[PDB]
Amino acid sequence: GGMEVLDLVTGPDSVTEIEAFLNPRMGQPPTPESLTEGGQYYGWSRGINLATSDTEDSPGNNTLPTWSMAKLQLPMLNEDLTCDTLQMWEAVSVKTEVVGSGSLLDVHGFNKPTDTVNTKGISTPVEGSQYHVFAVGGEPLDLQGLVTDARTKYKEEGVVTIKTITKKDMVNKDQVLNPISKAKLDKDGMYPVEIWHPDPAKNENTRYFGNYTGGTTTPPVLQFTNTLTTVLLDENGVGPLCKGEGLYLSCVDIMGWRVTRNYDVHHWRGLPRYFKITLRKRWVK
Amino acid sequence: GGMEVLDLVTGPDSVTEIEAFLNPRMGQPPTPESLTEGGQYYGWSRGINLATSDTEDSPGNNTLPTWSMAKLQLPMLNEDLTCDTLQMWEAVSVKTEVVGSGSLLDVHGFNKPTDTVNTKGISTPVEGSQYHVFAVGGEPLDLQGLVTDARTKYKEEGVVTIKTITKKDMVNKDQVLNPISKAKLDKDGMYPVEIWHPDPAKNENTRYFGNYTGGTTTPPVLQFTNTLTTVLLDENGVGPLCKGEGLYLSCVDIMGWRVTRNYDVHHWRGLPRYFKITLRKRWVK
Amino acid sequence: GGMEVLDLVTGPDSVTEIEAFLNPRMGQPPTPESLTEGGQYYGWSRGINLATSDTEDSPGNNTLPTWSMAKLQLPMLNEDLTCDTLQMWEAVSVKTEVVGSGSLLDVHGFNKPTDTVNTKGISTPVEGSQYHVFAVGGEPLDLQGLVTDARTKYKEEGVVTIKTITKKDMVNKDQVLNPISKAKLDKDGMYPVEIWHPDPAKNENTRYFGNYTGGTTTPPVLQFTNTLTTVLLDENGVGPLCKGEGLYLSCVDIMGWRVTRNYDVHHWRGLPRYFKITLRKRWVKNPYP
Amino acid sequence: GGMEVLDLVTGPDSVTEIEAFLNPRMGQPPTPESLTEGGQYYGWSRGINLATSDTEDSPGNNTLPTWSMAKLQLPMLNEDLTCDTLQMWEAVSVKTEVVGSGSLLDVHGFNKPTDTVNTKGISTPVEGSQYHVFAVGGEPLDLQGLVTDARTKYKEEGVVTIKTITKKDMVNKDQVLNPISKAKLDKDGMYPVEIWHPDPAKNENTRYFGNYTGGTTTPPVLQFTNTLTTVLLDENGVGPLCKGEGLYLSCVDIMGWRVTRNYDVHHWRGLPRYFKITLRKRWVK
Amino acid sequence: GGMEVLDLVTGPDSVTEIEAFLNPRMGQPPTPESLTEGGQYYGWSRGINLATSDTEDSPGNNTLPTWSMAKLQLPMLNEDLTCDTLQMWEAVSVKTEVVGSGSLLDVHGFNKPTDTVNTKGISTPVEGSQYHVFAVGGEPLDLQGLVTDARTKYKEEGVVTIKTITKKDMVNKDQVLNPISKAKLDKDGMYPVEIWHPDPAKNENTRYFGNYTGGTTTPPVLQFTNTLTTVLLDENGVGPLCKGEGLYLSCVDIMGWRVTRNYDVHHWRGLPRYFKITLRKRWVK
Ligand SMILES: CC(=O)N[C@@H]1[C@@H](O[C@@H]2O[C@H](CO)[C@H](O)[C@H](O[C@]3(C(=O)O)C[C@H](O)[C@@H](NC(C)=O)[C@H]([C@H](O)[C@H](O)CO)O3)[C@H]2O)[C@H](O)[C@@H](CO[C@]2(C(=O)O)C[C@H](O)[C@@H](NC(C)=O)[C@H]([C@H](O)[C@H](O)CO)O2)O[C@H]1O
Ligand SMILES: CC(=O)N[C@@H]1[C@@H](O[C@@H]2O[C@H](CO)[C@H](O)[C@H](O[C@]3(C(=O)O)C[C@H](O)[C@@H](NC(C)=O)[C@H]([C@H](O)[C@H](O)CO)O3)[C@H]2O)[C@H](O)[C@@H](CO[C@]2(C(=O)O)C[C@H](O)[C@@H](NC(C)=O)[C@H]([C@H](O)[C@H](O)CO)O2)O[C@H]1O
Ligand SMILES: CC(=O)N[C@@H]1[C@@H](O[C@@H]2O[C@H](CO)[C@H](O)[C@H](O[C@]3(C(=O)O)C[C@H](O)[C@@H](NC(C)=O)[C@H]([C@H](O)[C@H](O)CO)O3)[C@H]2O)[C@H](O)[C@@H](CO[C@]2(C(=O)O)C[C@H](O)[C@@H](NC(C)=O)[C@H]([C@H](O)[C@H](O)CO)O2)O[C@H]1O
Ligand SMILES: CC(=O)N[C@@H]1[C@@H](O[C@@H]2O[C@H](CO)[C@H](O)[C@H](O[C@]3(C(=O)O)C[C@H](O)[C@@H](NC(C)=O)[C@H]([C@H](O)[C@H](O)CO)O3)[C@H]2O)[C@H](O)[C@@H](CO[C@]2(C(=O)O)C[C@H](O)[C@@H](NC(C)=O)[C@H]([C@H](O)[C@H](O)CO)O2)O[C@H]1O
Ligand SMILES: CC(=O)N[C@@H]1[C@@H](O[C@@H]2O[C@H](CO)[C@H](O)[C@H](O[C@]3(C(=O)O)C[C@H](O)[C@@H](NC(C)=O)[C@H]([C@H](O)[C@H](O)CO)O3)[C@H]2O)[C@H](O)[C@@H](CO[C@]2(C(=O)O)C[C@H](O)[C@@H](NC(C)=O)[C@H]([C@H](O)[C@H](O)CO)O2)O[C@H]1O
Repeated sequence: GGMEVLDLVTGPDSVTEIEAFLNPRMGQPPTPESLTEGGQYYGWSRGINLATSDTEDSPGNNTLPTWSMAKLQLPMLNEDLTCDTLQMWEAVSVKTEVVGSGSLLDVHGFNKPTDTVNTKGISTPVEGSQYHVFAVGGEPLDLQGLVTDARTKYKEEGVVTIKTITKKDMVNKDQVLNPISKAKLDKDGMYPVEIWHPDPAKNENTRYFGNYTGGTTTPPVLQFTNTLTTVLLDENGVGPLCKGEGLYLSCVDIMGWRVTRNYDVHHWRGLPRYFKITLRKRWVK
Repeated sequence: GGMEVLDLVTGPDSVTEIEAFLNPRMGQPPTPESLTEGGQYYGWSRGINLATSDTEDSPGNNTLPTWSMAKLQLPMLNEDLTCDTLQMWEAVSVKTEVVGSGSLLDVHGFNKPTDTVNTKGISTPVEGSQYHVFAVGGEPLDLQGLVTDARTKYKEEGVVTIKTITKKDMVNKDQVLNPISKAKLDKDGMYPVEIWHPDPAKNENTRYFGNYTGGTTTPPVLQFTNTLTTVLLDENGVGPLCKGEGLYLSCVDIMGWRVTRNYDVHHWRGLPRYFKITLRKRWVK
Repeated sequence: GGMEVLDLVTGPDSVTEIEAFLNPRMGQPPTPESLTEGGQYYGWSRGINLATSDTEDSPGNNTLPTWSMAKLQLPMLNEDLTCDTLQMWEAVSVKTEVVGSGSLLDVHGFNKPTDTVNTKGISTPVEGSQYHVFAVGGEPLDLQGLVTDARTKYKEEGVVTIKTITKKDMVNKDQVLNPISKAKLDKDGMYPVEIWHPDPAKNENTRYFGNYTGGTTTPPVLQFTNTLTTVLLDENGVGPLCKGEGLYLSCVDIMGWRVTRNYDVHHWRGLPRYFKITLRKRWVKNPYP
Repeated sequence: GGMEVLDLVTGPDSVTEIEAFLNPRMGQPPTPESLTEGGQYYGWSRGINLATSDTEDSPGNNTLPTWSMAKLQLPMLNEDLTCDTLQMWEAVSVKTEVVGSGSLLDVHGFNKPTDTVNTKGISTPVEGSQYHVFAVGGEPLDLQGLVTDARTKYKEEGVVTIKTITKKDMVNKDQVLNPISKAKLDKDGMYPVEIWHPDPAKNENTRYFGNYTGGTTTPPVLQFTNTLTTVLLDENGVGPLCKGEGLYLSCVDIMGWRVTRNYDVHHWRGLPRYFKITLRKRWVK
Repeated sequence: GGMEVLDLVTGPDSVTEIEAFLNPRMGQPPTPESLTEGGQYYGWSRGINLATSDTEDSPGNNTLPTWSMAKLQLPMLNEDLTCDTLQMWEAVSVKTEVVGSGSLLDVHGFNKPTDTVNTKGISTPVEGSQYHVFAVGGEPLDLQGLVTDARTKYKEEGVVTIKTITKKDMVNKDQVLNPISKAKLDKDGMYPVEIWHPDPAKNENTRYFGNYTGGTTTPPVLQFTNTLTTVLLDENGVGPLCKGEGLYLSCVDIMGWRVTRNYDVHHWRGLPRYFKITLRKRWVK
């Protein structure tokens, strides 16, 4: 009925918790699992390939980090759907954490060494551009497309890009804000983060939080604790409401790149994110 | 009547919301739209040209980032204007956000490579000087001119500079604070940000927020969330009042520069800003 | 099993304070103590050894920093565990501090010099990647394994790795989150920090706080004061409970590396951490099986 | 007579506002105004000159940034001065802002270029050591002298140094805290900031706020908004009192240095600071 | 007697304020005062001398920064010493400030120049590792020894080191936390800061605040204002109590190093710290 938020439902089972972890989608898929057939790159992207000229930029799909997303089912609520007043799940808060930064302390590998003159020192740790965004909502995250170069030739299959949505080539307006270029995060590991951003004009039922730090050798920084709670309630004390009984989790956590000893080839590094959402039942008209 | 702030108007349609996005004005105009005739630079400036001597500094108009601005209409109020007490629109708060920082993760292009020796590594991402300013008011943003060099030879057409206002050449005082060098942000993409700054001596009906980070290769930093509200009310609980039912939005969001493989040519990069303003009617004398 | 938390116990000895310091476990064990037989590296790791190829990475055990931990005995409370209502120790807060950052001001040693042309300047101070984590709980810290490379050939004896737990080689999923790879921090100086991380899915009775800063030459940063208290109480005002009356302290505090004059060999530097835990007795409905 | 603070005066004209802007004093005076005779350096210092030996360091006065200051008249108060209870002006708060950071976005000049191999790239922007201090009080800001080198041969004319005050050469104690080396900020553009610092042992009637960031190429950082109020009231709710009915404003705002294409000559850059002070009348014994 | 904290004493002279400044102890003593015989280094350390081998590290005493400290007398209290309830001085808060950062703006000296090829640019300002610690208490600051190298050969006279206390050579445990290595800061300019740290296991009657930033060329950062009060009261509202009517002040403020033109010789630079402590009388059992 009319989306008028009423009281908080009380009684047995009116509150619940949902846990989930989303693994990064940096480029290399989970399979093959073989550590000699490509599996060794899981959690990373494959070697970043550069444009050959100002008009020929064709990045490989497996070199492009994409959004991670999961749709989780919540326990049922309404029997009589035609009642004037119904119940709905409401996301109150979430404890989220990026796991694994300690693994970046491995500086004993075969990356580009710190002393390139003599090929000594330590294996250079992951550094560079970082990007962390997470969202919790009752609908898929609304995306707004914006790219560095509208001339970039993305593969037509394997990834969802602006052309996939509009059925036409990107225009110059796509390098700034073009209202026509919109989509929804409805698939895991398919929407490149260099193209799709959270849409501030929509997302009425989703709360998203993002931050970016660029550069080429910028030190990665991360905090992690099980004592930090992120409030999802808006200024009116109402959190995201699940209209379809399915909760949406979205995220991307890029730590930077590792660099090889062969022509400075860069590989993106991503880390998994944990979510623990507290939900409660809400009376809605 | 007299400028005395009274009570908040109550009743149907006493509160409203206005949304809008302002695209950056880095130098290259929206047209030509062709990706081979200049449109590929939309969202960026054209290649920055340098002075030829200590007395010959003539920057091209399309290399100078300018302020973005928009004037939005508000629904009408006053039936009888000659009344002792009238209603005025008052800006309470704004949810603003710079969209597209994820696009800076595109490091597969044709920019100056990180490994110049072998022309390998990755396409160097946008880095350098950053500038973010946004304002909301009931009048155009009041500007105060101040430049690096009063001898700079800006074009007389295509841009609004100190000379445009005073009808005379800049004087040495224009390198510090000269009360004579003032203007108002009344046109989009015309007032250069290296010349025009928010005037703290005026702007009684505007709230502006700005920050600057300089340097040549400083890592760009940006946060974005749909949960942050910017309060526009002053110390007395009063926000900007629309004296003429036209809301003014002003902004500039420079992320740094990208560098080409041809003589380190720099191109400024800017991103669009979204605004969602909450307004309420106010009884005024 | 019905962990129902009730009132705070009042009266004589209802509140207590535990103190302890945990020394870093960077690689070189406390012994031999001799300053010419290896003891001179205590507080540091031994020289970090690098992989010989993309498929041959065998780090030495003494080059891998591991978690520090201690289990402290609390005064006994319940002689009989069959009582409907019992008392349990609850951790309220902790004053913790990493000690010794001032020692990093020693730049008169024999590390790689800042003027390499003349072998002059100062002895380069410790810089680079930093990692600081501490935890207090009523059970061992729950760990989730995740590594940079599942092909890394860790020694089988001397350290507890994913293989030690699963009895099988690591799989590609171990480079991301693989639920199967879990363990508990039950031994000091045995679990490598580049492998084991606090498990957010568990640790229901432990509070952990960690931060990481990477890079190769990043300046080390640290604050220390005896005026800062870390609250251990959760959103409901209930801190970690000790069901077995053994309190667990865990930590790792890496300041970065020092670099020698011989082929830029790096040595991890760690510093000791102090803990002062405030505890109180809590009445609880019998949670014992 | 006695400084016993009583009630706040109420009634017509019991509160007032004072606005003022202080231009920077980096070295080059406001005149000559000619852009070919030296006026082109206004807002900057002249080229920094280095010591010729460990015992011969004599900086030119026009290369040393000095404190900016102004004394402003407040409206009159007492008719009868021989009364037991009088009224004094009290500074409650101040809105202050450093104007012009946007001008630092001019990277198209003739400074040392970022690409020295080809003399290309961009004109290196201002970078380095930054110093920001402002004060508001009822008496001149009390100064404590402390220098890098007690052997520095500061000019005897045109500047106020420690020797000017003591009538004797500096001693080694002047490199640390020497209680004898004190002065008052009673003149604009005369007291070098590398010599004179706010005295924490005095200034009972002044509030000062300062910060320093060193380095040679450190990125300049600055925030500016018309929504930030600095409270001037002390722990007992009392702000600075004007006993002589003359308000003192002091400041210095160094953004760093620009470097020329000739032997890396450095020129300090300063920016003007705006002040809007709110004052109220106070009953005093 | 019984260390029970009761009410605050009221009446005439029940509250007092103590002021003092502590000069830095970087290595060079205050004497000789001569600016040619060594006094020119006052406020700095003498040139840092390096180890000659992995087993021969003998730093000169004048190259080691030590703790600054002062014991201040407070006004008398108790007449009848054998009373059940006595009065003790309690430190409530302290306004502390590091003075002189502006002196670091002197870049016109004879330090290693920024353009070493041509011996041009500016005299490199102080940079590098920074250490700031201050304490206020009713007893000497309790110290815990911890060094980088237990093999370091510190001079036996002129400095108080671990061996001074234990009468035996340092052991490997001294590189971590060895409970045996403890001392008290009872002398000014004698305890090296690279050896002695605040002891968290003691100092029940002292409040200490410290921070450290390492690196070789890290920009020095510092804030200073007379508006910041540091609370010395613990969680129970009780501040440090002066048991033997002697207040202790301790500190160290290292800003970094300046580098000479001769073999990159480094000299530590320290700055003085000001203290203004507010104390009140307390009734104690
Ligand atoms: C397996 C293989 O060789 N595939 C070819 C593609 O190359 C691979 O592309 C990947 C990204 O898509 C990675 O860059 C691969 O690099 C790594 C990797 O696997 O991650 C980097 C690792 O560090 C390295 N590991 C080690 C230990 O060294 C591995 C390792 O060497 C190999 O896995 C085993 O040998 O390699 C990289 O090998 C190649 O991209 C594609 C397609 O090539 C095209 C394209 O479509 O992009 C063909 C087009 O016709 C051409 N277009 C034009 C106009 O010329 C483009 C163009 O050159 C390119 O866009 C420029 O960048 O190339 O072919 C596969 O066969
Ligand atoms: C097309 C062309 O060459 N036009 C001339 C102008 O040059 C262009 O100026 C732009 C800014 O106004 C950009 O700098 C252009 O550079 C880019 C660009 O288009 O953005 C940089 C891109 O990275 C590059 N792209 C690629 C893929 O390489 C493109 C690309 O090369 C071209 O678009 C393809 O053709 O180029 C740049 O080309 C030039 O500025 C003007 C005016 O020149 C004058 C002036 O009036 O300023 C003439 C004066 O007589 C002279 N005065 C004196 C005293 O010497 C000044 C002086 O040299 C200058 O002020 C110093 O900077 O130059 O002429 C157009 O014809
Ligand atoms: C005592 C000795 O030489 N042991 C050999 C190992 O060397 C030692 O390894 C340590 C790490 O485990 C440190 O790197 C040692 O370096 C230091 C140190 O003691 O910490 C660095 C100090 O800075 C230095 N001090 C000074 C003042 O200079 C000291 C000092 O030189 C010595 O303490 C006294 O001389 O040295 C370092 O000495 C060495 O790592 C192993 C290697 O053996 C193997 C292996 O890893 O098992 C054998 C394998 O068969 C081989 N595998 C393959 C496929 O080749 C691997 C492979 O090379 C390796 O994985 C590559 O990294 O090496 O041998 C010990 O005998
Ligand atoms: C006109 C002239 O050359 N005068 C000499 C002085 O030089 C000027 O000093 C200024 C600072 O006081 C600036 O550094 C001037 O540099 C600039 C400038 O004007 O700002 C830098 C600009 O970037 C540059 N502009 C351009 C576009 O290039 C301009 C420009 O070149 C000129 O303005 C054009 O004319 O120049 C700089 O020219 C110089 O300072 C004095 C030094 O004299 C003494 C002194 O300190 O009084 C004499 C003493 O006896 C001597 N002591 C000893 C023991 O030798 C000291 C000592 O050498 C000095 O302290 C070492 O640093 O110098 O001489 C004038 O002739
Ligand atoms: C005057 C002189 O040469 N004295 C010798 C001592 O050298 C002095 O040591 C100081 C630190 O204790 C500084 O490093 C001195 O450097 C400066 C300074 O005075 O601060 C640096 C200044 O920048 C510079 N000023 C200028 C304008 O250039 C001044 C200036 O040059 C002079 O002041 C003017 O003459 O110099 C530095 O001069 C030296 O420390 C002592 C003792 O030497 C010993 C020791 O440590 O006891 C002797 C031992 O026998 C030896 N041990 C071994 C095993 O050989 C050690 C060993 O070499 C050392 O441990 C390695 O670091 O040295 O001798 C004086 O003669």
